[PDB]
Amino acid sequence: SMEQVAMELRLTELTRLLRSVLDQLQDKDPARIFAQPVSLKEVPDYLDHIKHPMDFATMRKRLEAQGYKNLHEFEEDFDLIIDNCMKYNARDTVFYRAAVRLRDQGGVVLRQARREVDSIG
Repeated sequence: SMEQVAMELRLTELTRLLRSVLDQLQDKDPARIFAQPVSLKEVPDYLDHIKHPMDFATMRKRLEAQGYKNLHEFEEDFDLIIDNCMKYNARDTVFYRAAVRLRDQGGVVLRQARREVDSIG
């Protein structure tokens, strides 16, 4: 149908906007602490701690499969990255501190993205 196509154009454009958001969030992690999944070879007990692991490469795979329906779903995945880290790692670690800084710096980007998504529909 003509509608399904219209729908698919909006998804593609959402994907386009979310790709830019993702790049902006990932620049706020210059140490690349959150770039890839926590290695289960190097942290064999990780899944006993964190039930829903997340990282930027995993989000990108979902993004490029047009797997995010709205910004809320995308934010859920970003929030997992941060919250998983803040639980697994203690307060006095480079990892916990990296997550706090990502959360704080990402807030600005996510604020404007919500306005853009509402604005452009």
